[PDB]
Amino acid sequence: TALVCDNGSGLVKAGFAGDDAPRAVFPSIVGRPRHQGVMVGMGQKDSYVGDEAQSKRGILTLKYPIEHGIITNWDDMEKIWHHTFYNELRVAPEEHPVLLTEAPLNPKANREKMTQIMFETFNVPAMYVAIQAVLSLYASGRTTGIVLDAGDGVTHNVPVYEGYALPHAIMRLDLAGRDLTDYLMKILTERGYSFVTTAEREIVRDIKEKLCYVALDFENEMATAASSSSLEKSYELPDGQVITIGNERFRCPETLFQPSFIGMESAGIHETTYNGIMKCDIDIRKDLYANNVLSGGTTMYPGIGDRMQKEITALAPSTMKIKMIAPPERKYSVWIGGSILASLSTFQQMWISKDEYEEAGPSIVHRKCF
Amino acid sequence: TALVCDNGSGLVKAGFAGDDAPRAVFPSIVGRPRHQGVMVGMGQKDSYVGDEAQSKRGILTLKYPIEHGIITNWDDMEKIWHHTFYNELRVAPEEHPVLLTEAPLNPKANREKMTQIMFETFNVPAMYVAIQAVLSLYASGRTTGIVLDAGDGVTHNVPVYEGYALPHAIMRLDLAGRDLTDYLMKILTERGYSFVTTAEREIVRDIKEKLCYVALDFENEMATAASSSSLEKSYELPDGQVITIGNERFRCPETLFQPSFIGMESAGIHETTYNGIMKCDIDIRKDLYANNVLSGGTTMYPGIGDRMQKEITALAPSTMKIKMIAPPERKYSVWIGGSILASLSTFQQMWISKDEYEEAGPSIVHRKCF
Amino acid sequence: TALVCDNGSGLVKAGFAGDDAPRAVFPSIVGRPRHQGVMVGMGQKDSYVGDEAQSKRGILTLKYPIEHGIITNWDDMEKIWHHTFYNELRVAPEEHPVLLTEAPLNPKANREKMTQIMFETFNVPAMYVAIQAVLSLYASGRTTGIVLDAGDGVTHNVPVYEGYALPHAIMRLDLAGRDLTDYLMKILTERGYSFVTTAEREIVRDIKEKLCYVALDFENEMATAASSSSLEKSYELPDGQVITIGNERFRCPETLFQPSFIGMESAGIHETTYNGIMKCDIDIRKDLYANNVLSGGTTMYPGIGDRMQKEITALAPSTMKIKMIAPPERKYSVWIGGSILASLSTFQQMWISKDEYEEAGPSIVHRKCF
Amino acid sequence: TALVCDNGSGLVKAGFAGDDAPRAVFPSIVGRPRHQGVMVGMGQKDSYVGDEAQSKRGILTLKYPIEHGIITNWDDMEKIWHHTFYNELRVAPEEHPVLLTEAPLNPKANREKMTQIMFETFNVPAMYVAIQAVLSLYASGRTTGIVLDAGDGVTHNVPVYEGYALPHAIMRLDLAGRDLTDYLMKILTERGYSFVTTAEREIVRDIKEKLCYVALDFENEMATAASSSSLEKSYELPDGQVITIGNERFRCPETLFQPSFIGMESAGIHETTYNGIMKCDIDIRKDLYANNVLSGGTTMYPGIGDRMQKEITALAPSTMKIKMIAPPERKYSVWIGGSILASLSTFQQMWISKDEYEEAGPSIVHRKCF
Amino acid sequence: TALVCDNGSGLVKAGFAGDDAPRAVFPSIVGRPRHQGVMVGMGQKDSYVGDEAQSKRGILTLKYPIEHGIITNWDDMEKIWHHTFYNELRVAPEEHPVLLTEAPLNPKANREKMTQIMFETFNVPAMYVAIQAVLSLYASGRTTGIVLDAGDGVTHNVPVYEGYALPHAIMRLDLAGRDLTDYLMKILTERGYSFVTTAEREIVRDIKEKLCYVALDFENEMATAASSSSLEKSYELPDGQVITIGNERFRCPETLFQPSFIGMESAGIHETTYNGIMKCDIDIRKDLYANNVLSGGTTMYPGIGDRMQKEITALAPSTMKIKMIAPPERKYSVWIGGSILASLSTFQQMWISKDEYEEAGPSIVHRKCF
Ligand SMILES: Nc1ncnc2c1ncn2[C@@H]1O[C@H](COP(=O)(O)OP(=O)(O)O)[C@@H](O)[C@H]1O
Ligand SMILES: Nc1ncnc2c1ncn2[C@@H]1O[C@H](COP(=O)(O)OP(=O)(O)O)[C@@H](O)[C@H]1O
Ligand SMILES: Nc1ncnc2c1ncn2[C@@H]1O[C@H](COP(=O)(O)OP(=O)(O)O)[C@@H](O)[C@H]1O
Ligand SMILES: Nc1ncnc2c1ncn2[C@@H]1O[C@H](COP(=O)(O)OP(=O)(O)O)[C@@H](O)[C@H]1O
Ligand SMILES: Nc1ncnc2c1ncn2[C@@H]1O[C@H](COP(=O)(O)OP(=O)(O)O)[C@@H](O)[C@H]1O
Repeated sequence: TALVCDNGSGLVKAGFAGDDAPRAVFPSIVGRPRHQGVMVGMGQKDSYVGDEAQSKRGILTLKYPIEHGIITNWDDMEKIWHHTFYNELRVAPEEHPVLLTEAPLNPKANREKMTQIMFETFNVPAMYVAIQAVLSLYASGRTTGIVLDAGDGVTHNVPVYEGYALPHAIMRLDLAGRDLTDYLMKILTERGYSFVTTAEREIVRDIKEKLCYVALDFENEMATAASSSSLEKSYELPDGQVITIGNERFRCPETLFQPSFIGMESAGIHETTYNGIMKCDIDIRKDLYANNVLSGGTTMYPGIGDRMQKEITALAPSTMKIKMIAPPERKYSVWIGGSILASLSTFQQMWISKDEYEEAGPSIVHRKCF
Repeated sequence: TALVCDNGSGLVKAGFAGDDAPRAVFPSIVGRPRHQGVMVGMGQKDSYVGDEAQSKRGILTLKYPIEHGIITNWDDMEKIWHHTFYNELRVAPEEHPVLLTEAPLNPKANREKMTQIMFETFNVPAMYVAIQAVLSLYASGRTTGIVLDAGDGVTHNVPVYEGYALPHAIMRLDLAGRDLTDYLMKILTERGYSFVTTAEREIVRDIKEKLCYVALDFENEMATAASSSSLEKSYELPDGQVITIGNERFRCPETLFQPSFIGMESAGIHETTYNGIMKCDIDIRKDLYANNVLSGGTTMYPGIGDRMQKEITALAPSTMKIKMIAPPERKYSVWIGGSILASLSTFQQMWISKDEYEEAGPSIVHRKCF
Repeated sequence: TALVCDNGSGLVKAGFAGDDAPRAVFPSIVGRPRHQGVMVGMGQKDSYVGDEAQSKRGILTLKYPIEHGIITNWDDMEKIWHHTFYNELRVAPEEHPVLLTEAPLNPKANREKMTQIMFETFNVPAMYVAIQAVLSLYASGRTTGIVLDAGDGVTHNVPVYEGYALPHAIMRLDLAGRDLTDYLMKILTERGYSFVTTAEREIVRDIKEKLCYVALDFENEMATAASSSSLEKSYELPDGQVITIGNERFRCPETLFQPSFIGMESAGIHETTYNGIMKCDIDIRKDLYANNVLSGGTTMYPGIGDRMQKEITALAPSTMKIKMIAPPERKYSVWIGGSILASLSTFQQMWISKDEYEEAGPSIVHRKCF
Repeated sequence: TALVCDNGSGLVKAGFAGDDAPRAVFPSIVGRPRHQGVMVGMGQKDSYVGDEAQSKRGILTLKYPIEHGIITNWDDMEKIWHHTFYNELRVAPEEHPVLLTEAPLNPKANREKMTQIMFETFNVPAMYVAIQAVLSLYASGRTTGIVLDAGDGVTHNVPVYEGYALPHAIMRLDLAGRDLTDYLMKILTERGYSFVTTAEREIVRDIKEKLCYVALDFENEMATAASSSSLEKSYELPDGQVITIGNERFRCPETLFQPSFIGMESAGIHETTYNGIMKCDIDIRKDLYANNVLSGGTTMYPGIGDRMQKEITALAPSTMKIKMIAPPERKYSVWIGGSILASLSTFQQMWISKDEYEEAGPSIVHRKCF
Repeated sequence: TALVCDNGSGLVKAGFAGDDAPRAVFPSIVGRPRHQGVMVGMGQKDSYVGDEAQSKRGILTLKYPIEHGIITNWDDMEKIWHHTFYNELRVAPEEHPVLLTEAPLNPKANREKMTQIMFETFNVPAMYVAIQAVLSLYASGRTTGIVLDAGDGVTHNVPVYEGYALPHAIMRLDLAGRDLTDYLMKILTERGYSFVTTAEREIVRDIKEKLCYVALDFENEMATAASSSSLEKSYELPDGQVITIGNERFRCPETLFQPSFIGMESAGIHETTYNGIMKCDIDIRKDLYANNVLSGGTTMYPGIGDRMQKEITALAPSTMKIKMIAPPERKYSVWIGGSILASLSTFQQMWISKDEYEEAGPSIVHRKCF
């Protein structure tokens, strides 16, 4: 069988070919002990990875090896891959071909080094590099549609029509769930709650995950929040302290719609999708208007679909029918398509093998993968 | 039975001998993918033809194998014939005679290679090539008249009398529906609408089909258009943008009457018809004055008959009676006449059979066809 | 005297009649503050225009009011004109005639509104709208030639012969320096350099102007660039980081020769030039084959003339003599030739006066200018 | 001295009396610009005539003032005479007698208005119009012969014996070099080269002048041209494109001998000559059989004399001696012969002087000339 | 006139507008008796404040109501403002507008309650709250630069450029002089010097003020301290005991560069500044590299400027010209900028009026202040 290992910015999701649920979903963390070990009989390990690092975070310093989808340090990243293959899959890569995902429009050295690490360090029999939006489109059981995929680090619109993607219409924006978490950290100081280290960064991430939702409108929702207490909710910290939050419940995800909140110049995801489809040819825009496919955890907020449909309808011409595909299982959808892709017979000749590698050099991946 | 398959410049119209309507009418286009395919499956083809190519046209490049009645790309034309016989009519030509149509004054290699392809690639038992406008007149049940046939690529006047075609009088002008469409594409930029590549050319062709007409008097029509908005009309694109066109409706067809709009020196359709008549002998001119038979979709613009009647009447002698035959089904006359002409018993000896072809080479069609 | 003011897509170039070089050459930018001001002073303005906008770009959003030769933002364009007249040239327009240039086949409402603003907001004594390529041909001191004028937004070919333009042979393509800049941004992410903001677009534009060149051949040059680092050059960002670029030096302008790179379908500028020369009557092609006139900033790449001469010669017949006119000062050509228009006496009857405007409405610009 | 100004259908040949060559030999065309002029600083004229119009033809529409030996555009013809006198011969008209030429059986108003505008617009002291073929005979230095003269617009046979021309046997046919060129244009489309404008008509005339000849036997030459490529020849357009033409080299001339090619009911020029002899009395026929003299550029085709030998010999009685008189300079005959006649003393009693015109009106040329 | 009142974490500085030396500067201390008072007299007061409390610290317990810039105990700090208004400045609140300062990213209730108390308990005519870093930059007489302001409780980097702040680039750390003095306690225990109660906190603060300096590089300085007796210095305690300190001279402020010394995870102030500018736009970073402004008492150490510059040159790229602006009077820099703002004419329109408060509640001071 085959392995699908989505190395997202925040969460690594891994599984075998054909399965409907991932055998692995864990944060992409490398943790190192920031204080001095004093217990010899118990001892310590130089670095902790995955959920193991995620439980004892009170002592560790946490590093994301993936930042905005670009691999920044390869050492901790290969440690994360070693975890995935050995500890959690308990599998030997040498007898299983590996499928990897990646955000569109990324530096070539990135995929270069992933190929080199897979084939030399891990010696995979074959390996492929694919685009996350295409895999999400596969997961939707469709062939025509525009994928708006926003993970932890990257958001991107990729429109595909009758299976032909349009690279000139691909739009990429480096503003995603991690930057939302950072904005939540910056704004939670408004009510006197201070979080400065990565460990409490994870608390703020959990807060955004459990409490935040996307309002249908901004200004009237601001008025309602400033006029009543019905919108304030309470959350219990790991120490037992209780924090009540109000408008910042929805001001965090709305950064996806007004990047100006975090000082970015580009427009929101609605406007980015609109431009990414306007760059498309006339005859297909219709089919794209009714096939807005969403993927990644950043679009799991309650009511995001209704807000974004309202926005597009406002910018769209009145006659058109805008229909948004928001599957309940979309935060695994990018992974899910990989499971289908690895199970497709007509893809079995698309793997990049060791044989072609050793003759074509590392630059092979760019004349066999889009 | 027999097959009648008008390979017009823009639309292929095909059917069986004897019917009152062609079984399949579809645009003569060949589309090839212009982008890179990312969905791996079993539905993508190297090239798409016919209406199926017309529907996905946003993502294909469209080539017309027929230009000004001259067949330019033989491979694609062969593909279009394969589509017509095997998919639309679902017939095996090897057991059916075929009637083909051709514009007058054409390169001899064109019909020689048509004959070669029919006799070798498709193994047609016998095939005839007929002048299109002669067939259109046979449709109207006459033996006398001047046929002014304007298809998509070529316009031509042939005056005939008692079944005797007069070779010294045929007038051929390479100014027809495609050039009108291109002129509309050039002049639509006046109102800010841009249509640059092959996909939207079909859209402009559709606007020309649904909204254009020929003015009775051009200058007063400009006065009306620049004085009020009663002639401005709105059309919706596939993407919902609503375009308003004013004079643009009638400036496109008048290119048939003032070729100088597109830079052509040859005179208009009316004067071309008048010259095609005045090149004839005198004692028959009268019968041609009252039997102006029009055909081809380029002649379905509302008011073409009345305007061209005014023009010829102006050029004609005063005591002469000018009458024009404008069948509501004229854009199919070229086909329907063939359905008649292929059914006449007096034809059954006019077919060019295989046996004579194998002994006379490609040159036989020159000494057995007008 | 008379004022000539080329409103190019990227750079506005202005001066008085007779001078051999534009007095004011500055980019066409309106910049607005994207951040909230905290130092309460008297120097902060709602919008900055020209070089003063260029310098402060790190804190402003830059908009071009001109896109692809069609003006989309009217008010900021009025502001840019306010800069040109009052600050750069320091001139009162009320008593100097103004010469304005425009790309061919532009929406008629565009020059309609330019004329309206000139005759109402600035009340110019008179103004003429000339076609840019004609003025550039003036600069060459000729009367016959095919001008390929490519600025920041528009690439257009005009053939003229003994000074008569052939309107049916005009060719226009909305792909120019701006689109090359955008492509350069899209492909600089290949090496890990990310440029997303409007100010950073300007930096990529400077990169393009400094380190890009046109390759004589493309495949062999790719082989060379992938074989050695001799083509890789270094450049410093305004913040001092050093970037090394290899093949991306010559992949950026090759879009002018393979628009399929950027997703457009229309052919490259060499094939567009060939089609433009082909649409003309036969007896003149020879003269145009040896009078290929280049203008605009888009054609200052080293070696563009040699490559495009190679291309035309490959398409052109063997006997024909291909000669290219690439003056060193061609960037200002459209300007300097206009200076001749204003200084040539037999033209002071071609101005559109206020007096005839007040009676003929804003439509007068149409029947006195090509 | 006197002026000989042969106003042929296509080529005007003018000069002084007594010279052996015409000083001015230029095409009789008027060209008008068919496009809009944009070069304000170049010396455009309303119309170009003569070789200057010949050069700029690629941008001009060409009108021939003379069709079939009859001036249809009189204003253009006065323009052509103005160029002849003031620009080519650079001679003051009022102080020089002028000798004009005319084909027989030409409508009387033609010569009437010729004389009128010579005596009123140009104030010529005296002129003379003569039958062109009579002057052609005078060139040959004979008093006997049947002159066949075929110019650009008219072919005609006149028999003259001892200086007595016999009007009742004079034959005229309106089939000449112009219709030859038109038929050449019609038949060049068989190989796929299309010439439609007046400019390309001139190119086709040049191909006619360079590559056509008269075949001794038609069907033998058809067999030779259909069996081998020995007869094909290649010609180069002003653009550098190359045509290859085979049998069309000898089909274009022979419509002289088989007018049914272009649909004329009249017999060939050989049969017309034989009829012109046969309508003559018996006693003189022999002298005309051996004295068939040719003139006019339409008779410059190689092999015309031998072919006329063969055909007339086939028609004429066997015991009669037949002889072609084809001087190498016969295409100047109509001019040079006049130079002799205008210098003969016996002429200066036969000029139509101004004085007798002022009393006899335009009709004087009728009773003082043949 | 207007009052400028900086409530720093450790030192309160209050004065009038326009002055150059603070009329009042004193520790923000509230002291309460900790023992039983046995003498019956008129001098024993419930609670002591400011300098006079700093004198009686022996029998007092001291409380800072400002901890990390956020106000905790409102009653004692209200007493503090009362003492500043009445005993220090000897003025009445009701007839003098007041300007207050606040660290960036500070909770909502802090400044709402500050404005509340000012406008109701003290009845100030008008109040304003501004950002300390901005006023410190005002002190430098500049309009562009990144301020690093480190007081007793809060350090923060705020980059601004031509009066426009970049809120996404503001960096705040709760590590300042108070934490430094606590660290100095924690490390003085090695040499047997013990300081536990709040009274000796002032002693150790005086020690830190009088003795510590920033080493150019930490490690060679540590080797020097462990190798020789050149550096240790003697301080005279209030009780007469003398202490000699060595490496603890430069270990105390090194915490600002390596917060891991006090268990914090964040990077040092050098890396904090470099990141804070890296968040800003590219086109501006160079300007900020030359305009590093240090302010507050925490950057008064000898040698801090050289070490900070050295570190930044290590992190910053090579060519950059890095300049640190360290005015000798920076301890009051944050104050004096207010003395400008309160006196600046353009600012007299920015105050929050009592009239506007009585309608908008506490929420007014937020939509008109940054
Ligand atoms: N219910 C939720 N609401 C809001 N955000 C969520 C939710 N679940 C996950 N996320 C965010 O989505 C981000 C991306 O996770 P995922 O969708 O797996 O893509 P990837 O891990 O590839 O970036 C996570 O960083 C997380 O913060
Ligand atoms: N209703 C209409 N009005 C105007 N033009 C039409 C109409 N219908 C068809 N046409 C044009 O006529 C052209 C030629 O079609 P047709 O008459 O069938 O001749 P052909 O044999 O070239 O297909 C088409 O390209 C189409 O653009
Ligand atoms: N030296 C150069 N090399 C390459 N490109 C250049 C150079 N100078 C200018 N350009 C490009 O040419 C574009 C247009 O230049 P210009 O001729 O001023 O056109 P416009 O008339 O639109 O102002 C600019 O956007 C710039 O990117
Ligand atoms: N060498 C030649 N071969 C074939 N045709 C010729 C040649 N020279 C001239 N002609 C044709 O003869 C025509 C008539 O020329 P010419 O004999 O001078 O009579 P005209 O007096 O009508 O000009 C010209 O139009 C030209 O096309
Ligand atoms: N010469 C000095 N050297 C080192 N630290 C100092 C010096 N002077 C003052 N400090 C420290 O600076 C801190 C902040 O004082 P100040 O600059 O007034 O800011 P604020 O009072 O606004 O917090 C004080 O707690 C003090 O410990």
